[PDB]
Amino acid sequence: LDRADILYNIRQTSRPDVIPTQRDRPVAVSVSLKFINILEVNEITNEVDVVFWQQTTWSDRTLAWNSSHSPDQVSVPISSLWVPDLAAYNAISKPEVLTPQLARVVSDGEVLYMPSIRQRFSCDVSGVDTESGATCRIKIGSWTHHSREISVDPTTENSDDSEYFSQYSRFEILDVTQKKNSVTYSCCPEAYEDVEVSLNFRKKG
Amino acid sequence: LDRADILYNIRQTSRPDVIPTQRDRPVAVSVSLKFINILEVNEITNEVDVVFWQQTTWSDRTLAWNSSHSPDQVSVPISSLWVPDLAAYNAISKPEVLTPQLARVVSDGEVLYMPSIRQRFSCDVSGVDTESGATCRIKIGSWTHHSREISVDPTSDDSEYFSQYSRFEILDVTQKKNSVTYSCCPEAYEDVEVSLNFRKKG
Amino acid sequence: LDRADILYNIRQTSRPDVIPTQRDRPVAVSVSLKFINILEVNEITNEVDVVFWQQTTWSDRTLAWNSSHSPDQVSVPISSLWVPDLAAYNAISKPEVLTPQLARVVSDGEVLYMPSIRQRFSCDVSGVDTESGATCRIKIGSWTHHSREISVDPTTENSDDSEYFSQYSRFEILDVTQKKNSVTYSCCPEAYEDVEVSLNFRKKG
Amino acid sequence: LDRADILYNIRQTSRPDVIPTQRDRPVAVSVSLKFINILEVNEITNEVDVVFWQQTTWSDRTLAWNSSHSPDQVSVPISSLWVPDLAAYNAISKPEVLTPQLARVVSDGEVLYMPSIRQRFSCDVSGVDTESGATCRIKIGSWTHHSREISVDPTDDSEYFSQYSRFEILDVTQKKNSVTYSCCPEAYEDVEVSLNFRKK
Amino acid sequence: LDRADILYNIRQTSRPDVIPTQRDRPVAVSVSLKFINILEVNEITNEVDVVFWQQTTWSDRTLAWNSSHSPDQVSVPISSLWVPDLAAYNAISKPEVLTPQLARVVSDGEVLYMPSIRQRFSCDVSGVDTESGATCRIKIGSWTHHSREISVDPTTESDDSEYFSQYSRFEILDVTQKKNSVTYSCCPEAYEDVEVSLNFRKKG
Amino acid sequence: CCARNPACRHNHPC
Repeated sequence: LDRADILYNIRQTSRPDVIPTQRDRPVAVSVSLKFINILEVNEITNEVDVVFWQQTTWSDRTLAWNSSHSPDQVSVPISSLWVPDLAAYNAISKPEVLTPQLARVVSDGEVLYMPSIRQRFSCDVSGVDTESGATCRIKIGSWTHHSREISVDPTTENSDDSEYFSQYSRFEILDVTQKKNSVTYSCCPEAYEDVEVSLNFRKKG
Repeated sequence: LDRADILYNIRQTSRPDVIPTQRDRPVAVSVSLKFINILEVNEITNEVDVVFWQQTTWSDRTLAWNSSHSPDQVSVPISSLWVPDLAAYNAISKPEVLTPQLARVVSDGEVLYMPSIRQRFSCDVSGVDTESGATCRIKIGSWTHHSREISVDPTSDDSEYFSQYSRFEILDVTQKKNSVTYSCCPEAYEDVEVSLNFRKKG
Repeated sequence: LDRADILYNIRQTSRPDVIPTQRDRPVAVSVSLKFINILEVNEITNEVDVVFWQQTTWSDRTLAWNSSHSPDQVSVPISSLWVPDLAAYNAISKPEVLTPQLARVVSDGEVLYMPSIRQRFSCDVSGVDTESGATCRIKIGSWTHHSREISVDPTTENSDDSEYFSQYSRFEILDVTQKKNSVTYSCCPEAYEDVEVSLNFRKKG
Repeated sequence: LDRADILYNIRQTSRPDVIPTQRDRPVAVSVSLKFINILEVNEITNEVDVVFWQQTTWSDRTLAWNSSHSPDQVSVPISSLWVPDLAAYNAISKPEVLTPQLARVVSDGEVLYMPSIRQRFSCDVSGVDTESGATCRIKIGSWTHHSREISVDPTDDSEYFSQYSRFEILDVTQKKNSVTYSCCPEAYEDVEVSLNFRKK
Repeated sequence: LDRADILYNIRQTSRPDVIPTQRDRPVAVSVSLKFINILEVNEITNEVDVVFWQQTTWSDRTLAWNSSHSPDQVSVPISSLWVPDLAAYNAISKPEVLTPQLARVVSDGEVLYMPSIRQRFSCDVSGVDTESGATCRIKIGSWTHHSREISVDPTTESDDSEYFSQYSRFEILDVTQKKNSVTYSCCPEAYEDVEVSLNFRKKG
Repeated sequence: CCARNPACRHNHPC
């Protein structure tokens, strides 16, 4: 199979509007943020602008193909695939996607989407000039799929929190931590999963 | 029925440009705002910027299916569904939708659409730094449908979703419904008025 | 006929890109501005930001249906209809439509489209802090249709005033007047009809 | 033909992605700026914001219709026509089109497209408060069609300038040129517009 | 063949969503930035705004046609072609494309795309008022195609600031465009890039 | 009607 055939076969059989799941089984989505920059800290109106690469992975076995005498992976535009309806619950601006809206699909059906995103959040920036610094918390989960349809998990996130971070930013990263949350509301018996990412940073000085 | 069949059946039978009325009864729409943040109080030109989840529900029984050995709900993109043409009559900015434009459809034909919205309103912000604070009133109704085609009801006060990191705090949220009949015209016009009482933190 | 049939029949037979002229007679378009707010008066740069409802009506007999045992009106998305190509000749920003893009169509083929619009204008803002105030003139007519294809008229109703205008604006409306014109340019040998709307307003106090 | 048939026939024979060349001659495009306003001068960053109507005409004989009982002209959405890929080579902002994206097609195949455009340029604005004023230079031509494929000619403020601008027009000269860059082996025709203006 | 036929044939054989690899060889993409302006140098936030023409070329032999008694080139809208997914890895703003989204296709299948782009970057601008000036580094490469699928090379000209606005507050001292590869811990493969170094200062 | 409420203005023009 060449790339043309692979893409053709993905278009046949991928339904961008249908979550790729069998009966009650959830689609396991993993998420990791790599921070690139912290851009506009407004000390007066507790708001911050961050740029981050949002590493999102999941499986869709409908997309799989036989990788013998064939490419192991392809780049496919996201409008040809189902993508999880992830949202930053506490964002105060629309995510600006800076990069080409392509995902990598692997022959086993694994999908990797890692857009560079710029987005505004409300965060306490009073301590940004102190040694312990300030913390911006970004809560990401599915907007409409509860835990039996989509689950969301942090990755094992070894690397230098600061590996991708601009050496030219007025700010520096002290720490990045990930907590998982599961929230159940009084209307509805099922839970919504999110990952909360905490960015501890301070002015360089 | 699998999700593919559910969605297929929605595409057959759902007309995004036809109000799903049913025996000339109005479509009963419920609407509630859950406030997430208050972002810029502009003392110079009486304006406020709020973020809120706009919880909107209604029925379209044409969409219903048998939920035995089947999913009880699905997520469907709003471009496949009719959605009520609600507007904030007193908004001064286009509603910025922050979240994926998907609605939940339940097997009985209930539809839930809850976008997170950022939007600007004109409000008196002079007392925001006092103990009683200021009040932003948001008037929501159908832009083109009177009360025999679309009815609107509220479903008060909570801070549950409000950012603890905002400069402001919520004192109170109240929702009243308004229904007016004018002498020209036998139909009633409905809106929901939401009052957001808030102040600068101490 | 139910609403589904009405809409179906509109989709068959409505051509959004074809002006609904009946016998080479112009399409009579009426326009009326209802001012809701005045948002930023820039004293230095003679620029104003206004929110207004642009009530625009016309006839398109292609849309008509028999209203016996049938609804007398429907809401139809504007992408299914021809809409007049009206422009504010003196606007300095794209009209930002705040409201759902639907028009109300009556069984006789009368169409009402009334978007709430936010738009910036260059206008004389000297005097805004005086008792007589300032006047912003907004000139609206068809961008491409001259007077044999589109006519534009004010509505008969300057029987209103400031019931529509926000109690919360820094400004108040003193008066609104509507004049009809037809102007001939050096570019184009025919005349273009416009409505000039004059918004007389001042700072409160 | 009625307007519906005219449009139908345009969709049938018009190729919006194919330049309408006649016998390997370039397509003669005439382009003229009518200035409406000068909005923000920025003395610190040498940048100016202008609004202008971009009066653009050319011929496309594929669009023509020969009548008996027919309109002389129609308004058609620009996605139905080939339009020249004109650009201000030295703009520092995306053109904001303020007006309906319709063009006028005349029965002989003449096309008139005149969008109102707002756009930012770099210009030396230190003299804007002097009597001789400042000059904003706009180079407009095809982005991808060289002089064998598209030619560009002027033909005037034209008294459409807002009385309400902080600025006034001293002079406008619109002259034809050709550029060549190191990027590209061919020459591209442009109109170079000089807008001489000053603060009131 | 006329231009209509050429374009028709391009729509028929071109797959915008398939990288035009010839038997699993990488697609050789050349990239060159021509600087037009430097617009807002923010001494407080170490940020700069640049306008540049992004000269990008590559081959797609599927598009080729017989150029005898036919045009040798055509302008084609980029949505009809495959285009490399180039990105400035270190940009802090979405690229604003100023120009019509058309590329030139030559009869041999070579494609040239040169959008004018405005974009913001983080750069050390502390020396911008000195004689040696400051340096803004832009890293450009494929967002999703590693070195076995896309290779990226500079074209060697710097040799000149030919395109630069006489009216900018800044002047170009030097531009160098050097080839690299990046690896991040995210991704086990190498991504080829051009690193562009813009050495500039505030004018006298 | 003529006046006041958006939807009423739609359904009874003015």
